[PDB]
Amino acid sequence: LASADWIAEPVRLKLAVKHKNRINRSGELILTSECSRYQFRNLADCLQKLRDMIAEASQPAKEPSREDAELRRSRIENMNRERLRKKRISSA
Amino acid sequence: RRAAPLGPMPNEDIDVSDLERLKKYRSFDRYRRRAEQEARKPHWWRTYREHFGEESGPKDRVDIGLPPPKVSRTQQLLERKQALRELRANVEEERAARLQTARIPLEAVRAEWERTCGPYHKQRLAEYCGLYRDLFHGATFVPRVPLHVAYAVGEDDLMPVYHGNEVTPTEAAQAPEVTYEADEGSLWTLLLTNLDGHLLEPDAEYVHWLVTNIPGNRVTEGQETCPYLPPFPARGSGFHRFAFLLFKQDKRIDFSGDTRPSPCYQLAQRTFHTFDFYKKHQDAMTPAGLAFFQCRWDDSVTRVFHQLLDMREPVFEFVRPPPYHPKQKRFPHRQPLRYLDRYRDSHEPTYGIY
Amino acid sequence: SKNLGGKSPGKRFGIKKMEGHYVHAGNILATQRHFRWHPGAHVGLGKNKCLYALEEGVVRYTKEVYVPNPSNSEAVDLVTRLPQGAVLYKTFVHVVPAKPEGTFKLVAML
Amino acid sequence: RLQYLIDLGRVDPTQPIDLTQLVNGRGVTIQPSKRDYGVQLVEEGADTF
Amino acid sequence: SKTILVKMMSQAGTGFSFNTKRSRLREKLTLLHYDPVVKKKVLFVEQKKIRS
Amino acid sequence: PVENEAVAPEFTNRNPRNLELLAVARKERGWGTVWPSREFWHRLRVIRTQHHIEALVEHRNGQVVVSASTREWAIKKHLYSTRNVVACESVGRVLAERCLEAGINFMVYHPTPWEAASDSIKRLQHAMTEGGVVLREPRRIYE
Amino acid sequence: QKRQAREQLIEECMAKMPQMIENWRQQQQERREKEQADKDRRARLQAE
Amino acid sequence: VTYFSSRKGKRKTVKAVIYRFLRLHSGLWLRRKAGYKKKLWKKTAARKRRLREFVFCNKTQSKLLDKMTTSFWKRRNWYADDPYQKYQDRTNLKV
RNA sequence: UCGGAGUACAAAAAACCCUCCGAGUGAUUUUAAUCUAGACAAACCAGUCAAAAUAACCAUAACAUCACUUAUUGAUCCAAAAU
Ligand SMILES: [Mg+2]
Ligand SMILES: [Mg+2]
Ligand SMILES: [Mg+2]
Ligand SMILES: [Mg+2]
Ligand SMILES: [Mg+2]
Repeated sequence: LASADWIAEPVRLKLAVKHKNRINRSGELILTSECSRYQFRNLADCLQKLRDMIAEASQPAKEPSREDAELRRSRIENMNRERLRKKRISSA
Repeated sequence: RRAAPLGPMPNEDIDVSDLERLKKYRSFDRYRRRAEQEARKPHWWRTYREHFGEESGPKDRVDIGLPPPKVSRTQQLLERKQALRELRANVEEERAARLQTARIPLEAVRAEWERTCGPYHKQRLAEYCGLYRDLFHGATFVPRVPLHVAYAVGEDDLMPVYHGNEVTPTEAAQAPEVTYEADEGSLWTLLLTNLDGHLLEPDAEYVHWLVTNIPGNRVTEGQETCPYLPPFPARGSGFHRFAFLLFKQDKRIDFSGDTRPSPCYQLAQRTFHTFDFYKKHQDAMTPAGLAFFQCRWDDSVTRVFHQLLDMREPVFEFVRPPPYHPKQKRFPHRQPLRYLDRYRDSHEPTYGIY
Repeated sequence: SKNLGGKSPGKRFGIKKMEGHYVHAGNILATQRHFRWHPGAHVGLGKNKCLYALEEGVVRYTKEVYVPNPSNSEAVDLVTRLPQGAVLYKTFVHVVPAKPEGTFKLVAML
Repeated sequence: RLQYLIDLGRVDPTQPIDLTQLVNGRGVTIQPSKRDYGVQLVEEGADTF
Repeated sequence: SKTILVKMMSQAGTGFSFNTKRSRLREKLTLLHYDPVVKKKVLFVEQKKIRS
Repeated sequence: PVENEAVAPEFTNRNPRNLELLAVARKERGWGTVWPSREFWHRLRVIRTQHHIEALVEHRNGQVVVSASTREWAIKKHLYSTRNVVACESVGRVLAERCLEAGINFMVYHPTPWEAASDSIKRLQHAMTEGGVVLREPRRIYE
Repeated sequence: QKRQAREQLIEECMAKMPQMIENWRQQQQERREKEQADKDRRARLQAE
Repeated sequence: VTYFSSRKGKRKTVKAVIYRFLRLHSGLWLRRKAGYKKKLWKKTAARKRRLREFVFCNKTQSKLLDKMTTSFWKRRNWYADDPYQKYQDRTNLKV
C-alpha cells in the first residue's frame, strides 16, 4: 500500500484507515474473491472491489453513514462501560 | 391396564369432599407463586429440568475457602433492631416516604454490600461464568477479601474491573492498580489468567501477569514471576474472560519452576493450568480474592501480535453448519421447481461434452 | 331416512414423532383437534394447534405446571377457583437441541 | 471443445473459423430443420484456452 | 341478507385490485390495504361491483 | 517458522457468557401455550412480598445471576418502609448498578397487565432505565 | 413514455396520500361521533 | 393414443399433454397446480402461494405422459434466453 | 357433497337404507404482504402447518376475531372482464 504510486497520497492514507482489517503486517493490502468457477470472473470481482475502494476513498464527500441495527449493542455497551470508566482519580 | 403411581401424585392431598369449605386463591398471582414453587421440587416423573441440564444437578462442593468471619448472632441482631428503631422514629423520614421523595446513598450501600453478602454474590457470578469450572474444576470458594482492580485510561480516567464487566484491550495496555485490605504479617500472590484464547490447547490458558510474596497491601514490592502482558483476544472469537485471583499464603514460597524470563514474549512459555499450579502450592496458598472481566478484540491488539509476539495475527469466523437436506429423489413428487436448486453444486452452467 | 351424513374420513390427528426420535427443524411433532399436548422448549405452535420443531434435535415428552397467560380470561378463571394447594399440570413436548449453535474457524492468518 | 479440436488438428486456427469449418471437423452438429440458428460460444474452458 | 363481491382499487395510482365480500345494504366500502407495487399501506376505494 | 505461529484450525471458546453477548446464541423459542415467554438470555423478575421487594435477574437455567433484595442489610438499614414505592425505586437503582458491574446490559421484563399500571413498578423500570440497563433484549442473529 | 406516465401517476398520488387518509380518518371519526351523539341524544330523550 | 397413424404409419402425439406440461430433459415433468386461477378472493394467502407453484409429477404420471408423447418432445433443446435451461440436467443424484 | 359425537374403550385407519347433531354462512375490523428451510396428509387431484430472510407499519411492530370453528364448498375446458 505505501509503495503504490498510482494512487494519491491522501487516498493512500485513508485506505490504510478504512481497510486496515484486510491489510497485512508486511504492509500488503489483500483482496480476495471466491464465487465463480472461472478465475476471469474472480479477478474481475477483485479489480472491481479495488476500483470501488479507491472510488469511495478518493471521494471527500463520503460521510461513512452507520446503521443502528447491529451498532445499537455497540453504542449502549459503550455508554454503559463509560458509566463505570467515569471514576476520577489519577493512577500510575 | 393401570399402573401404580410411584410416590405421591400432585393433587392427591386435598379433599374433594366438601369443596365449598376449602380456601382458594382468588388471585392469579398467588397461583403463579405456588406453581413456581412446585416447579422447583424433584419429581419422580420425566421433567424439563431433567433433560435440559441443571448442570450436574446435586453436587457436593469441595470448598477451598477462607474461613467465614465469626460474628455474634444475637448482638448483631440487637444492634440492627436498634438502628431500625432509630430510623423509623424520625418524622422527616416518613415525610420522605409519603411524598415519594427519597434517595439511597449508593456508595455506602456498595460498601456495606462489599462487606457483607458481596462475597456470595461475586461467588455465584463466578459460578455463572464458569470460573470455578475451568480453574479448580470442582471447587468453589467464597471471595472473602474484596479485590479492587483498576486501569489508567489517561491522567484523570480510571476504568474499574468488577466481576464480569467488559473492558477494552486499549485500557489494559498497562499493568493495573490493585487494592485490598490486610495488615502485614501477610503474604499474598496475585494472578492474571486468560481462561480461553489459548490457541493450541482447549484445556489450557495463558498467564498474563503473576506476582508473588506480596507484603500486606503493597503491590509493587512483591517479586514478579511473570511480567504484565496486555490482553490479546483474536479478531474472530468474541469475549475471552480474564481472571484476577488472590491467594493468601503463610510461608514465603519460592518457585524457580514457575519463574519466567523478563521479556517472555513466547507463548509456549506462558501456558498455564491454574489447577496444577494450585495443586503444587496448595498447602501454603489459600485463594481469597477474585475479580474478572470480559474482553473482545479491538484495534490495539493488532499491534501486539506483530510487535511483541513477532507473529502473524490470526483471525476467526463464526461458521454455522450447512443446512440439512433430505436424500434427493429421482422423482420429487409435488415439489416446487426450486427443489432442483437445493442439491445444486454451484450456480454456473456446465456443458458436459459441448 | 332420519339419519344423514355421518360420513367423514378420519383427520389423522395424532402424534407423528415419538419420545427419543431425531428431528430436523420444521418437522411436525404432533397434530390435534384440542390441546392435548402443549408446546414446550423449542417447539412452535401452529395456528391449527399443531406442534413443530424449531431446532434440530431430540424429542422429549414431559409433565409440567401450567400457568396460563393473564390475557386469557377462561384459563385465569379456572386457575383462580382452585383450592389453595392445587396446581394444574399438562403434558409438553420439547426438542433438546443437538448441534452446537455454530463453530469458530480460522479464516486467514495475517 | 474448441481447444480440444484445435489441439488434435481438426479445425486449424491458421485460416478463419466459421460454421462450415466447425461442421467439417464434426466438432458440432447443426440441424436447421429444428430451428437451429447456429452455434453459440460458451465460456466453459476460458481459463485453459 | 345477501353479501356482494366488489373489486377494490388503489388510490396510489398503481393499478392494483383485490376483491372483497361486503354487506349489500351497507355503504360504499373504503379501506387501508397493502399495495405491493408501491410497497405501502395505502387507501383503497371500491371501483366496481363484481359478483352478487 | 515460529513456534508461536501454531494455532489449530478450530478455536475452542469455553466461555459460557460468550455467544449470548455476541447475540448469536440460542434463546428458547417455544411454550406460548403458557406464560411468560421463556425466550431470553436474561429475565428481570420482581417479587413483592407483603413485607419486602425482591428484584432478581435470572438466566433461563433458573439460576439467579445478580439480585437486589430488601431483606439485604445493606439496603435495609439505609431506608425506611421496606414495602414502599420508595423501596422499589431504590432496589431498581441498586440492581442497575450491580448489573452494569456484572457486565449484563440487557434483560427481558414481563410484568402482569396490572403490575404494568402500578406506580412502584413503573418507577422501578424508570430506575432501571436511567441506570443504563435496557429491557427488551437484542434480537437473535440468524434466529 | 408508458414508464414515465406510470411513474408520474405514482409520484403524483403518493404526494396526495397523507391528506387523503387523514381526511378519511377524520371523516370516519366524525361519522362515529355522529352516531354516538345520536344514540346519546336518544337515550336521554327516552330516559326523560 | 394412436400407435400407428393412417397416412404415415407412425405414432402420434396427444397434444392435450403438450399444452399443459413441460418435459425437462432429465425425464422430470413439470405442471401447474389445479384451480390456481379459480376463486381467488375466497382463499388464504398461504394457499394462494401453494397454488402459484410449478410442481413435479410422480413416476407413474411421468411414464404415462411419456407414452402419450412422441420422441420429438424429448429432444435436448437449447433455447436462447430460456428460463428452464438451468434445470434440464440432474446433479449429485445418488441412486 | 362437506363437518362433530358414537360404532372404532389406549398411535393411525376402519363399514352399514347404522345411532345422533350440524354445514351450502353470517357478524365484526385487527383488511390479515412477499419469499422460502423442513414437514403433515395423501392412489391421483386436491388439502394442511411452517423457521430463517425481505418489505409494511411501534421506528429490533406478520396467527384476522367470534358463533361447539370443525364444515360454510366445485376440476378442466369455455365464456365474459383487461391487468
Ligand atoms: Mg364418523
Ligand atoms: Mg369413511
Ligand atoms: Mg442438435
Ligand atoms: Mg406420512
Ligand atoms: Mg419470520
